[PDB]
Amino acid sequence: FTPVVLATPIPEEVQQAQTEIKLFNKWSFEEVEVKDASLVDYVQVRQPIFVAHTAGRYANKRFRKAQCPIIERLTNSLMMNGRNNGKKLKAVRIIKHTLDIINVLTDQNPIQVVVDAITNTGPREDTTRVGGGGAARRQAVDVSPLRRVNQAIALLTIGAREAAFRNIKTIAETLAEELINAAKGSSTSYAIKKKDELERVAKSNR
Amino acid sequence: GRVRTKTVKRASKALIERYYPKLTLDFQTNKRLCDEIATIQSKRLRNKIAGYTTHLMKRIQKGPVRG
Amino acid sequence: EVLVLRGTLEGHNGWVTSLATSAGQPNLLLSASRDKTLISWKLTGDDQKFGVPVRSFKGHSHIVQDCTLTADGAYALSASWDKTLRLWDVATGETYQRFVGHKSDVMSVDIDKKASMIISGSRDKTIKVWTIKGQCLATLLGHNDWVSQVRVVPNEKADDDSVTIISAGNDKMVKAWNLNQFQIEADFIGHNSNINTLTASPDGTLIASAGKDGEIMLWNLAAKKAMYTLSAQDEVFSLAFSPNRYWLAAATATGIKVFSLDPQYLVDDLRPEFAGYSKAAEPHAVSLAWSADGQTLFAGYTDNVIRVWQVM
Amino acid sequence: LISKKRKLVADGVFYAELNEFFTRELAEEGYSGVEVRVTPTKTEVIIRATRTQDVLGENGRRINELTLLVQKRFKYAPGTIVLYAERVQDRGLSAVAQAESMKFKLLNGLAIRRAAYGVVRYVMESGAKGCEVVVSGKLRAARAKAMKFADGFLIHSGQPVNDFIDTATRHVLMRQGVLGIKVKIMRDPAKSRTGPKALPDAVTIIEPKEEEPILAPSVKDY
Amino acid sequence: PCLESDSNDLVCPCGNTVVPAPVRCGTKLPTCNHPCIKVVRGESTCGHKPMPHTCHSLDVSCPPCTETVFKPCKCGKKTKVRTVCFQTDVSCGIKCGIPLSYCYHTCQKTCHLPGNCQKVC
Amino acid sequence: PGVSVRDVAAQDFINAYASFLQRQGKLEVPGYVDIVKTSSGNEMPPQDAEGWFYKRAASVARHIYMRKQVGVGKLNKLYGGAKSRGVRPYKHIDASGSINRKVLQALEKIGIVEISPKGGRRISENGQRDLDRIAAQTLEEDE
Amino acid sequence: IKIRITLTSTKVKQLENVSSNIVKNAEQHNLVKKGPVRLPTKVLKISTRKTPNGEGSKTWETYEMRIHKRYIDLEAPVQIVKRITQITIEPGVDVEVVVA
Amino acid sequence: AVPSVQTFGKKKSATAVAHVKAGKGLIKVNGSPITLVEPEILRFKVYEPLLLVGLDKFSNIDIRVRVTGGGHVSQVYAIRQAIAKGLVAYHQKYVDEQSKNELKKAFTSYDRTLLIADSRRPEPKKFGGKGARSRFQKSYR
RNA sequence: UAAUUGCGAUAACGAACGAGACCUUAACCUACUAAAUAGUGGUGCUAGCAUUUGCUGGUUAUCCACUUCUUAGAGGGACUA
Ligand SMILES: [Mg+2]
Ligand SMILES: [Mg+2]
Ligand SMILES: [Mg+2]
Ligand SMILES: [Mg+2]
Ligand SMILES: [Mg+2]
Ligand SMILES: [Zn+2]
Ligand SMILES: [Zn+2]
Ligand SMILES: [Zn+2]
Ligand SMILES: [Zn+2]
Ligand SMILES: [Zn+2]
Ligand SMILES: [Zn+2]
Repeated sequence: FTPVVLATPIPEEVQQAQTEIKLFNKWSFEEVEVKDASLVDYVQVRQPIFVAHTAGRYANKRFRKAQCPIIERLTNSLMMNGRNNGKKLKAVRIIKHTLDIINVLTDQNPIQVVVDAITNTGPREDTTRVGGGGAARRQAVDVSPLRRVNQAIALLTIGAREAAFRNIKTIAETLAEELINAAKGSSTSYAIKKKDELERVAKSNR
Repeated sequence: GRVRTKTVKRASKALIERYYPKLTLDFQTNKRLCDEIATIQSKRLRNKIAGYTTHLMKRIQKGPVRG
Repeated sequence: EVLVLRGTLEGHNGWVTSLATSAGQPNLLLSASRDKTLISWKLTGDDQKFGVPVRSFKGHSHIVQDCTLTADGAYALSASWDKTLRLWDVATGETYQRFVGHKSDVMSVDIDKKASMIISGSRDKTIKVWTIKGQCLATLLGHNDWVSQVRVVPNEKADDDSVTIISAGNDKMVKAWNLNQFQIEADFIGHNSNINTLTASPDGTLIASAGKDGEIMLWNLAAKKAMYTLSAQDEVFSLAFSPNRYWLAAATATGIKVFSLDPQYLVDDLRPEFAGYSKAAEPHAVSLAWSADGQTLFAGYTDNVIRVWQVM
Repeated sequence: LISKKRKLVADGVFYAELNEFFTRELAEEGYSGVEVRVTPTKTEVIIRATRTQDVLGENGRRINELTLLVQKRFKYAPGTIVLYAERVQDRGLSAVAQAESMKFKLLNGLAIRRAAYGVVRYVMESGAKGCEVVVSGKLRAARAKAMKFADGFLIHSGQPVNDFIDTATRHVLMRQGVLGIKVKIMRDPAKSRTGPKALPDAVTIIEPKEEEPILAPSVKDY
Repeated sequence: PCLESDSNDLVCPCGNTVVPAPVRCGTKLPTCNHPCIKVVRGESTCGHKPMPHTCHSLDVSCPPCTETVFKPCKCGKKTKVRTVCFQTDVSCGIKCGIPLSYCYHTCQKTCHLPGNCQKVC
Repeated sequence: PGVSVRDVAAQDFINAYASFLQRQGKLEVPGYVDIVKTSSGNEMPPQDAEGWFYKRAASVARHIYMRKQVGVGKLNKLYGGAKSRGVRPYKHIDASGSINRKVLQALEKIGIVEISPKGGRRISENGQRDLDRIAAQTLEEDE
Repeated sequence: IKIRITLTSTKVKQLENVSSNIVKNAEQHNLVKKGPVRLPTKVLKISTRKTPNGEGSKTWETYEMRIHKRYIDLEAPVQIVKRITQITIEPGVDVEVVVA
Repeated sequence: AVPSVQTFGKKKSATAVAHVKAGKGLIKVNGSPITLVEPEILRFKVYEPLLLVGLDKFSNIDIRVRVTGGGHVSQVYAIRQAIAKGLVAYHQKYVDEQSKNELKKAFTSYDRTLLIADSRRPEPKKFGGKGARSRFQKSYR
C-alpha cells in the first residue's frame, strides 16, 4: 500500500479503508458465514457498509427488509419505547460500542457473534390461535425464516432494553452480554429462554 | 388498478378504425400523431389514449381483434 | 465476399436513432439515440469490443432524432424532438450554435458539403435552411404531411452548377429542391405508404426511397424518371448506399437486407442472434451507416446497442 | 401606504360590499352583476342588468344618485368614481337574473310549478345545456319539503363546475315563512369563447380525407 | 483612451479593409467579410477552388478543401477509393493477408502500410 | 501552508483558546460570576465555576470570526436553550443578555472584536491574527 | 431615468399579457431593460370550520387567494414614460410606476 | 479559463452545491476540510464517495461544497451526493466516457442515493389528527 | 378493477348523473425566457495565516460575466414504457 497526498490531508486509517470496506472501519464482513442454511438468504452480510446508518427504503415491498443489512436491522430495533423513537445516531453509537465490547469480551468477530445470536434465537416452531368453539385454543405451526430473523432481533433487543432499565449497566453493555449469551446458547439469555418457552408451548399444543 | 375507462377505449378504437396505416407500434410516434389528429383536452388523457392505441396495434399485429 | 458480425458497441439506454461517419476520420463514429444524447466512439478494429465511447454530448431535452458529421469530423449536428437543432464541437462537447424556429419535432438534419449551410426537415411540414451562425436563411413549404427525412445530393463534378436537396414525408410523395433559388424542381409520385427514409447515391444519380409498405423505390433524378422497385416484404427504417460498391442496405423490421445492383439480387440478408425476445419480438435495426471505405456497416438497433458487420 | 396583501383583500371586500348593495337595491331592475375597473384618476363600476332604462332613470338620475351613494359611503373624491349601466346578453344564461325573476313571480302569486317550469323553459330555450331549479320550504302544508324541476343535463363534480355551472340562491319571504330558491344553469361549453370549449372527457377525432390509390410511379418536373 | 496613436494603417491579408492613420493604440482591425485572397486566386494543390470562406488572419488555419477524390490505398489493392481532398488516409479495406515469414499464418491487417506487416502472430 | 480557525475542530479550538485567555488573565471577568445561571431557561449555574467565562469568550470570539457581525440579541438566541416549564411543554428561551454584552465588551477591551458598521461586533485584525495563531498552535499540538 | 413598474395582480394570464406587451413595447422603442422579475407567489390562507354552529365532525376548510407580483426596470425618457403609464390598463391588474 | 463544473445534491430540504475545478486535491465543506463534518458517527458517510473510487481520482481536482437547509443528517447526505455527482460531471466534461461510466458504475453498485436523489417527500398533515395519517383519539361514552 | 372500472354475455337499444376524466399541490428538467428584492464566478479595494503562485474572509455602485443552486412564466416528461 502507498498513501496519496492531497491538499486536504486524509488520515492513514481512512486511507486504509480504500482497500476494504469494514463496519466502523474495524470489522471485516469477509469470513462471516451464517451457520443455518435456513437463515442464509435472510441474514444479509454479503454487502459491506462503513456505518449502520443507510437511509434505505425497505418498507415498500414485502421482502426488501431481508436485503437490508442485518447490523442496521439491529440498530433500527434499538430505537424503541417511545422516548427513543427516532434517534438513530444514538442507536448507531450504541451498536458501535456493543461491537467493541463483544470483541473485547471474546476475541471473535463481533458481526459473527451477532449472526450467531440471531441464528440461535430464531424460534423454529410457534403456535396460533384458532376458533376452538368459543374458547381460545392454540395450534402449533411452523415459522418462516424471515419471521425467525425478525423475532430473533426483537427478542434480543427487548431483553437488552429490559435488563438495561433501572440498572448501572449501560445499554451497550447489556446488549453485548445478551448477544454473547445468545450466541453461546447459554440459557442465561432472555432471547434463549423466550425461544425455548415458545417452542415448548408449541410442542404441548401440537 | 390500471383498468382504462370507456372514453380511452372508445377513442382508441375510433382512432385505429380511421387511421390504421398512418399510426405505428411505437408510443412516442403514436402520441405525436394523436395530439395533432385528435382534439383531446388533457395531456394525461392524450397519453392514455395513445398508450392504449399502441397496445391495440400490438394486438392487431398478433392476429385480428374483435370489434 | 460476405458480411460477418464482428462486434457490438454499448453506451446507450435508448434506441440508437442515427449513425454518422466521416471520411476525414475513419476511426470516428457518431451515434444519436433516444436517451437524449449523442456518443462519439473511437473504433479499434479488433475483437468483441471493437470500439469505445470517448465522448457524450448532452443538452437535448427530448429524443434526438438524427445526427450528421462534417467531412473533417470536427463538427457534428443533431436534430431532436425538442424542436431545436444543435451544432457540437466533436473534440470538447461544447455546443457552438442552437438553431431554433421549427414549431414541431425536427426529424432530419443535414450539413451540405463545404460546410456552407444546414437543411432540417421537421414535423411542422417544413424544410428550413440555415446559416452556420444560426439564422434561418429560408424555409420551404408545400409538403403536405410531416417531413421524415431531408438529404443533400452529392455533386459528382466539383461544384458543377448548383446544389440540390431531396426530401421524403408521410404524404407518399418525395421531392427534390434546388435551393440556389429555393424552388422545387422534381416531384416523384409513386409511394403508397408513409415514407420513412431516402438516400442519394455517391454518384449523385440514384435516389432510393422507402417506408412502411416495404417497397424500396429507385429513381434516376438525372433523367427524373422512376426506374423500378425492390420488395423487402416488411417495414424498412433506414437505407444506405455503399460508397464504393453497388450495394444498398435496408434496415427492415426482421433483418437488414442488402442488395447488389448489378444482377439485382439479395446477397446476404443478415439476422443477428439475441438469446431472448422470442416471446414477443426481436429488436430490429432502426439506423445504419457504411464506413468511408465501405468495409464495415454499423447498425443501431432498438435494444440500445450498435452492431457492426465486416465484409470479406 | 398599505401592503399588497391587505390592499388586495380590501378591494375584494369592497367588491363584495358593492355587489351586495347593488343586489339589495336593484333587485327589480334585473341586476345581474357588477365589475370594477381601476384606472389612473378614475375607477369605473359597470353594472350588468336587464332594465338599463330603469337603472338610469330620467337623464341618468338614478345613476347620479347611485354614484353619490357609493361616493359618500366609500369616501371617494368628486370625479374619481363613475358608474355605467350595461344591458347583459343571454339573460336566460344568468342564474341571478332567473332566481330574482322567480322570486318576484312567487311574491306576486304565481304557482310554484308554473313559475319553475317557466324559468326552466326560458333557460332551456336560451341555449343552455341544462337547467335545474329547486324550491324548498312550507309548500301548501306546515311540514316543509323540497321540489326539483330539471331539464337537460347538469354535471356536479370537478373543475367543470366552476367552468360551466352558474348558481344562485334567493330567499322568498312568504306570509307563512321563507321559501328557498336555488337555480343552477349549465351553459353550453361550445359557446364559451373564453377558456375551454369542451368538457375534459370529450374527444374529437377528425375525419381522414380519402385519396385514391395511385398505382403508378410518375415524376412532375419544373 | 490611450494617447499613443499608430501612424501605420492596419492591413488585412486581402488589403481591402484598412484602418486610416492615426490609429488609436489597441484598435482591432476587422477582417474582411470578403473571401480570402487565396480563395480569390483559386490556387490550391487539389486544383479545385478552396471552399469560399471569409477572410481571416494568416496565422489562423485556412479551412481545407473537401472534394471526393479517388486515391490509391496504402495496400493499394485498389487504385481509386473515394475520399476527401484533405485526407491522406485512403482505405481499400481489404486485408493484405501476406504470409508472414516467421509464422505459418498471414497478416490480416487491412490496407497494410507498405513495409508494416505484423510482427507478432 | 497557513491555517485558520476553520481548519481546526470547534471543541478543541475553543478549549485551547479559553485556556490561553485564562493563562493570559486580562479578560476582566465581571464579578457576578459564580452568582448567575447564563439563562432564564437554565436551572443551575455553570459547573465549571472558576472558568466558563473564558469558555463563553472563546466561543463568541470564534463565532464572530466565522460570521460578518454579531450582536447581543443574536448571541442570546444562540446560547438560549429549551426551558422546562414544569408541567407545561418545553420552549426555546433566550440566554442572559448581561453576560453576552459584558463578554463582548471584554473582547473589545482586549482587542479581539470591534464595533462594526451595520451594527454589532465584527472581529478586528488583531483578533483575526491571534485566533489564527491559536489555531496554528492547537493544530500543531498533535505533532 | 430609472423607472420601475410593479404589477401585483391575482390573475396570472392578464398579468402575463400586461408584462408581455410592456416588454415588447420597450424592445420596439429599443429601450434597455431588466426583464420581468417574477417574485415568489404569495398565498393567503384562511382556515375555518365548515359548520355555522358547532356540531358534527370537525371538518376544516382552507381558502386561499394567490397574489402574483412582477416588476420591470426601464431606462426610458419621460415622454415614453407617460405613454407607458397611459397605456396597459387591465381590469384586476394593479400597476404602479416609480422613479429613482 | 480553469476547467470547472457545478453540481448539487439533495435530501429533504437540504441542498449542497459543489464547485469541482482543476486543482491539487482540497475537499472543503462550508470552508472547512472534509475531515471535520459534524456528526463524526456519520463522517464516513461523506468519506465513502472518496473511498469507493480511490483518492487518486481526487488528487488532480479540488472540490468546495456549500450546504444549506434541512438538518444535520440530511445535510450529510446532500454533501455526499453533491460530491459524487460533481466527480461524475467532471469526468463527463473533461475526461472520457469510459472513466465516467466506471465511476457511475461503482457509485451505483454501492448506493443509488450517491447519484440519484431520494424522492421521498413529506405527506401533508390533515385536519382532525396530529399527523398525516394519525387521528385524534375517538371516544364513544 | 379502487370503482355498474372494464372484457364480455345478453329482451333490450341508445343515453344521463355519480366513479374516472378534471383542478390545486409535491417530486424531475445542468433544455427556453430572465433577475442590484435570488444566487454564483471573476476583477477592483482590503484583513489574517503562509510563501513563488496558496488558503479562509470582508466590501455591491467597484465593475464585468453567468443562471448550476433560487424564484416564476411557457413547455417537456409517465402511457404502467
Ligand atoms: Mg439502568
Ligand atoms: Mg446550548
Ligand atoms: Mg419531551
Ligand atoms: Mg408525526
Ligand atoms: Mg470580492
Ligand atoms: Zn481581407
Ligand atoms: Zn485562408
Ligand atoms: Zn479539393
Ligand atoms: Zn487497402
Ligand atoms: Zn501485412
Ligand atoms: Zn502465427
